[PDB]
Amino acid sequence: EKNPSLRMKWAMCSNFPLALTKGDMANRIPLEYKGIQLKTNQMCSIAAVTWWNTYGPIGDTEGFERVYESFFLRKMRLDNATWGRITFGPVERVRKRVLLNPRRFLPVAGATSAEFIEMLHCLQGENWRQIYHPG
Amino acid sequence: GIDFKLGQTISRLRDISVPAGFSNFEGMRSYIDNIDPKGAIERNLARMSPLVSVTPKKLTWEDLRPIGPHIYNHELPEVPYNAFLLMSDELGLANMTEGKSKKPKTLAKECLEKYSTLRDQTDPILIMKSEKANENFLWKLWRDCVNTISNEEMSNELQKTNYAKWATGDGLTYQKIMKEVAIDDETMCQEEPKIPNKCRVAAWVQTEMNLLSTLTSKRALDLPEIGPDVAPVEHVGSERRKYFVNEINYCKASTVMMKYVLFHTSLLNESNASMGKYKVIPITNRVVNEKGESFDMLYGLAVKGQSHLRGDTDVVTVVTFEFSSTDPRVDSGKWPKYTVFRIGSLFVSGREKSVYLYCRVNGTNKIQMKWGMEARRCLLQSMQQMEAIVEQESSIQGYDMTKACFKGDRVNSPKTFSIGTQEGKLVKGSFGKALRVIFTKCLMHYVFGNAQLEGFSAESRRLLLLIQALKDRKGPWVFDLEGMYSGIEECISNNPWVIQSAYWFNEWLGFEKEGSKV
Amino acid sequence: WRDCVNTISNEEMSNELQKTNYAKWATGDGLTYQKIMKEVAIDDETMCQ
Amino acid sequence: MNINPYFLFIDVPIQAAISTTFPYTGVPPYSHGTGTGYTIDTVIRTHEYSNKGKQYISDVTGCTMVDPTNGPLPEDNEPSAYAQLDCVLEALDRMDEEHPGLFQAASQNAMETLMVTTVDKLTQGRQTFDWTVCRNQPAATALNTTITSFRLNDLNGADKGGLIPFCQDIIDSLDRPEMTFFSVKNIKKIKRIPMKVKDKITKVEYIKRALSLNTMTKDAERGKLKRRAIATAGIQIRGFVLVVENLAKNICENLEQSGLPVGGNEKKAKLSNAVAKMLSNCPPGGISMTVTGDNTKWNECLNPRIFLAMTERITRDSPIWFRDFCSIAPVLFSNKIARLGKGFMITSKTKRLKAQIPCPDLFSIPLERYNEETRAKLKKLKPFFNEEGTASLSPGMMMGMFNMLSTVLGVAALGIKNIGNKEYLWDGLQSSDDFALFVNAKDEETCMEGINDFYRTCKLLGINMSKKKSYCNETGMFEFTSMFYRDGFVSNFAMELPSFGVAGVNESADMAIGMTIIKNNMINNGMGPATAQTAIQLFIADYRYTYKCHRGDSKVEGKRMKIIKELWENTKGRDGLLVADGGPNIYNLRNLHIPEIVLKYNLMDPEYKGRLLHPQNPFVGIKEADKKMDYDAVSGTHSW
Amino acid sequence: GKGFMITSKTKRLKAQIPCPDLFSIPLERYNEETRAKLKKLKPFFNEEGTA
Repeated sequence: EKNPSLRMKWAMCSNFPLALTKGDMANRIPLEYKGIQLKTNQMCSIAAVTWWNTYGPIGDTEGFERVYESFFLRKMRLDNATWGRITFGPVERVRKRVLLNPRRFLPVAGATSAEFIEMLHCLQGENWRQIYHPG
Repeated sequence: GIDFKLGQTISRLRDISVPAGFSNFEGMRSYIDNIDPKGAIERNLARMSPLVSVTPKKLTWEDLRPIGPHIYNHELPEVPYNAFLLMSDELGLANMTEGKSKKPKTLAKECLEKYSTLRDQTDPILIMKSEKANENFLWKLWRDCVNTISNEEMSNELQKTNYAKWATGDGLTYQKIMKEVAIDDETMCQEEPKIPNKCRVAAWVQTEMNLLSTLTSKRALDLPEIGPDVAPVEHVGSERRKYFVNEINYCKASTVMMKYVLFHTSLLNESNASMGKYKVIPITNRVVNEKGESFDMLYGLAVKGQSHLRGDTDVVTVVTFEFSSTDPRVDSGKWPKYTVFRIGSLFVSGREKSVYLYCRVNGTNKIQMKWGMEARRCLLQSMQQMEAIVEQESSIQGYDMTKACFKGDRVNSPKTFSIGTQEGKLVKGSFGKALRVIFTKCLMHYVFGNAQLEGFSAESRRLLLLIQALKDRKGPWVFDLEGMYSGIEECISNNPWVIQSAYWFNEWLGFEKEGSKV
Repeated sequence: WRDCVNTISNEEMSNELQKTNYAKWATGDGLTYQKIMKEVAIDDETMCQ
Repeated sequence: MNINPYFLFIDVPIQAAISTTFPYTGVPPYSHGTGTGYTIDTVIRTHEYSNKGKQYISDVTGCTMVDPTNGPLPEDNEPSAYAQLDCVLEALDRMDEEHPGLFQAASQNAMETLMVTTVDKLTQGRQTFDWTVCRNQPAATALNTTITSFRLNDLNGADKGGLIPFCQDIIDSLDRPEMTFFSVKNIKKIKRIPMKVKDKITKVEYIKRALSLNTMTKDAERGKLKRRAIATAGIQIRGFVLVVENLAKNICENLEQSGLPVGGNEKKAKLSNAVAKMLSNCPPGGISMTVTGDNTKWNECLNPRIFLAMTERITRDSPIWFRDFCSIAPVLFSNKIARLGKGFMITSKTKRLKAQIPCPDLFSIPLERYNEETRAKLKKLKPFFNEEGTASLSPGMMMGMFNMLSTVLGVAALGIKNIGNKEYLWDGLQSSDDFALFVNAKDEETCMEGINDFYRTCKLLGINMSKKKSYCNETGMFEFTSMFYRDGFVSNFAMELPSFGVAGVNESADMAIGMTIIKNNMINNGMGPATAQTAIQLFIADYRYTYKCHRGDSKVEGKRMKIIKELWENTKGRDGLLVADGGPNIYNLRNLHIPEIVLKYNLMDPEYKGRLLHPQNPFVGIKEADKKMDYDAVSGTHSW
Repeated sequence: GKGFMITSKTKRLKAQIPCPDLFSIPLERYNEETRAKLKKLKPFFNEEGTA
C-alpha cells in the first residue's frame, strides 16, 4: 500500500498482526487470556503485548539509563529549567547555523547554544517571546 | 585512470541529437567551445517581430468585471444539491445514553427502537422520485436495512443480497469482451465525455452558509487532553484554545463535520473487511449538549454495496437513506437527485413535524473515504487564522488581546468584522461569528471539493491578489485580463460552492468598488 | 468461415472449432437476455411484455 | 442577513486570510479511468510548439524527430520552443562572468562525487520503468533485474563497485545484437502462476526499451481543473541523470536568484533579501515594480538539445571522459519515447458491452468510432505513432526530470539585467517553473518596457511565461514559490500540514515520529502555539483509535481494551503509564522533544518499567521512517 | 400453464411471471391482447392462480 497509516489501521484490527520470536520467553505468554487469543501455534496479537506489560516477569533495569544518557540528559535539562515572563512585542530573529541537540539554519533571537535550540519551538514566535534558562 | 569509452549506438544518437545547423556532435562541441556570442540576444530581439509582447495594460476598478455572468441567467437550471449527506436539512434521532461506547449496529437498533413508529412504517408515501430512481427498489432496499439492523444477529450484512444486486444498480454493468471481437464489432464506439451542465445560483447554498455558521445547543467536538501547562506560552496557548473551541464547539458545522468523518471512517473499515457483499452502515454521531448529557444520534442508514475493486479510484456503490424534516416540495430544484418518502412524524417539542426519508444512489472511492476521515483538519485550518489575527493584535499592544479580541477590555472594544449584508447594507459581527463563518467555509471546501473547486479557488486567487494591489494603490498591471477571467470562469459549471462563491465574489467586488469611490 | 476452412484443412482429425470464442459472438450466443427472479420484475416498471 | 465569506477581506488583507482561500481540506482531485488520453495531449501539445522546426527520421530507432532549436523566431504570443543556441550560450557566458570559476568548481566537485559514487546509490529514488518486464517497479527491484540480465549477456561492471563501470556497460549493452533477460511469464495451470523465462529481444527493441518513459496521470495534484501526465524513466538513464542533476545543483547552490535547492524556512529569508536588495538599488525617484510570474508549458517547451549545450558549456574545462558522461542524459532525452497510457474504452450501449483497445491497436479501429476530441487527438498523433503502442517525443521535456538544470537556464535569463542598454534593471528569483521578477526604472512606462523586453528575451531561450497567470504591481507585494509577501510580511500558507496520524510502524515509534512533525511545524512553518497544541490533540485521538489504546477510565470495549483497563486498576502510578498502554497523555509544547518512555521513567512503577523494559523480551528502519526522516525512540516491548 | 413472460430490452432483462401473480402487475404492462384476456378473466380468477 502507498499509505503506512491506513495499512497500519487495517493491520491493527487483524487477529495476529505481530511477528513473534521463538524462545522460552515467548512460551510464557498464555495461549488465550479470558477469551482473547493472544498467540497461535509464530504469530502474535497486540493483546499479547498488553498482557506483557500487565502480567509477566519483572525484568531488571540497571544499564538502561547508561545506554540512554542522552535522552535522560534532555529530560533533566527540561525539568531543572526555569521559565520567565512572556513578551508579546515583535521580535527580530537573525538567521544562523545552530546545533539542534548537544546543524540547520534557523531564525534565533537570543542565546544560540544547543540547549536553547532544542527548545526553540517553545521560545521564539512571530509576535511573542519567552525567556528560558536550561537546567 | 578512468576510460569512459562511448559505444557505436550511443555515439550515433549523440550525433543526431544536435541543434539545427550542426552535422554531428563534434561540430557542436567545437562551436560551443570556441565561438563566443557578444549580443546574439540583441540581434534576435531586433530581428524578432514586434507582434509578440506582454501588451500590458494598467488595471483599474472599471477593468474588473463580475466573474461568470452566466450564473445570473434564469434559463439555466438551479444548481442541485449533490453533497454526500444532508448538512442543514439533516435530522438525527437522539437517544440519551450514559456514555458507554457501543458498536454502530447496536446504536442504530436502540435509536430505531425508541422511534418505533418510523421503524415499523411499512407503507411508503412517495413524495418525489428524481428522474429514474425506482421507488420499489429504493424502499425495498431501505426496509432491508431496517430489518437487518433490527435483527438479533450481530452481522450487518443485508439479508437479501440478490434483490440488492439490482436495487443498487450493480447488476446493470457492461460486460467486458476480448479486444478482437470489439475491433470486429463496428457498432462499438467510444462514448462522448459527460460535459457538466451549466447552472445558475441557488438560494439553498446561501441558506446552508447562513444556517451552518450559527451556534446550536449541541456540541459534537470532543478532543483528547494534553499535559499540564507550566509555561506562560502554554497558558496563553490554552487560553486561545479555550476561546476558540468554546465558539466553534456548538456551531452546527462542527456537528456536521464529525458526522462526515465518522461515516467515511465506517465506510473504509467495511470496504477492506467486506469486498463482495452488501452491508448496512449507520450514519451515527456522538453529541453532548450544554448540560453534559450525551446522546447517540442516528441520521440514517447506508447500503455500501460490493466493491470487488482494489485501488484508489474504484467506485463503491453507496445508497444513502437519510432522515429529514424539510419538505422537498418547498425547493423542488434542490433535490432532483433524491427520492424522498414520507415515513412518519414526531413531536420535537410538543409540535408535530413531518419526517421524510431522502434516498439516493451514490458512489465513492477509497481515497474519498480516506480523505473523509481527514475532514477534522478543517479545525486546524480554521484556527490557524485567528492565531494570526490574535497574534497581530498582540504585536500592536503587549498584553494578550485574546480576551480583548473576543469580549473586549478596558482599553479596546471587542473586534468586529464585516460578515454579510441585508437590504444592500453591509453588516458587522463579532469575532465569534467570523470564526464560525471561517470554519464553515473550510468545511464546504471539503464537502464540495472536486476538480472544479480546485481550479476556481486557485485561479480566483490571482484576481483576489490583484484587488489587494488595487486597494493599496500599488498600480497593478495585467498583461491580459480576459484570459485570466476565462480560466476562472471555465470552472463554474455545476459545483454549488463555486457558483455561490462566484456570486459572493461579485457582491464583495461591488462593495469594494463603492468603498474605493469614496 | 476462415476458421471453418482452417479447421477442415488442419492435420488433426478433430472437427471442432479451434477458436471457441470468436464464434460465440459470430453466432450471437452471447446476445441473450439474463433471467431474473419474479419479484424484481414485479417491482420494476420498464419490464413489459 | 446573508453571510458573505469574502467580506472578511474588507477588514483583512487577502494575504493574511489567503490560507482560507486554499481548499486543502478536501479530496485532491484524482484521475479516474485511462490516462492514455492525457498523455496524447502532451505529445500533441509538445509537437504543436515545435512543428516549425526540422522534421527528420531517426536512423537509430526510425522515429519521426522534431528539432525546434535554432528554428524560426516566434511570430505570435503562443508558446514557442524555438530557442536560439547563440542566445542560450550568451546567457551562460554572462552567467559565468558574474560568478567566475563557478562552472569549473561545480564540474570538479560533481566529478569527485561521481568517482566515489557506487551502484547502491541508484537504489534511492521512486518507481522506475523496468525494461525486462515493461512495467513499473521500485528502483532496487529494477536495478537488481537489470544487473542480473547484464550478467546473462556477459555485461559486467556492476559488481566492480564504482558507478563508472556500471554506466559503461549500459552503453555497451546498447550495441549487443540481441539482449537476453529474465521475464515474468504468466502461465495458466485453474490457476495463473508467474515464472521466470529466458527471453530474447533484438537490438532495436532494446534501444526503444532503454529510451522509453512510462506515463501515468498526475494524481493527488492540487490546484488545477484538468489532470496531466507524469513520466518515470528506466534504469538506463537514471545513473547519468543523477550526475547531471548534481552538476546543476552545485551551480544553483551558489546563485542568489536560485531558490530551488533552498528548502525549509530559508525561503522566507530569500524573499525578504531579494526585495530588500532591489529596493535599495532602486534609483532615487524611480519606480520598482515586481512581476508575479508563472510559466505555462514550461516542460513542453524546454529542449533536451539545449540542455546538451548547457552541459557542454558548464564542463568547458574538463576531461573529455567526464564531458561525455555529463552529455549522455540529454542525449537519451532528445531521443526519448513516450509509452502511452493503457489504451481506450469502447462500448456498445444496445448490446451492453465494453472493451479495452490497447495502445498498439489504437489505429486498427476506424477513427469514426472515437469521440470528437479523441478523433482529433489520434489524427494529429498518427505521424509520431509507433506500431508498438508508443509515440516519439523528441522536443520538450517531462516534468521533474531536469529540475536543477531548468532553474539554471531560468536564472541565466534573469542575469541579462538589461536589453539595448535601456533605462531599466531587472532581477528576480527562479525555482523550477516558478519565477518572480523585479524591475527598477524611472517610471512605470519604462518598467513595462523592461518586462516586455524580459518577455521577449525569455522567448529566445525557450522559456514561456503565462500572461494569463502573470500580473505586475509596485514592489513590496508579490508571490513566489506559492508564498505571499506583503510589506515585509511573508504568509506561507499553501503547504498542507501532513495528516497528524500514526506513521504506521509501531506504538513507541509512531508516538516519537508524530510528536516530531508538530515540533518541526512550529520551528519551520511558523505554526502557532494553540494550533500546535490542537495538532497534538488531533494526533492523540487518531493514535488511540488506530492502536486501540484509550485511557483506562474510558468505556471503550475491545480485546486490548480489557487488558488496558486491568492494567489501569493494577498499576498504582497511573501517570507513569505509556499512552499506548492506556496511560495519560502528558505531551505539551515544552516537551515535544523527549520520548514518552524516558518522560515517564521516574513516574513509572518498578513493576511496569521492568515488564516494559525487560532486557530479553519476546517482541523484540529504527533510524529513518519510510523521504527519510529521523525520529528519537527507545527500544522496548512496543517496538515489535 | 406457467404464466406470461415480461422483458425489458433496454436492460436485456427477462422474467417469467407465475400465474398466481397474474394480477400483481398493472395490466398496462401486458400486451394489449393479454390485457383484454386478463380483464375478461378477472371475475373467475382464483386467488391461488386457477380459473
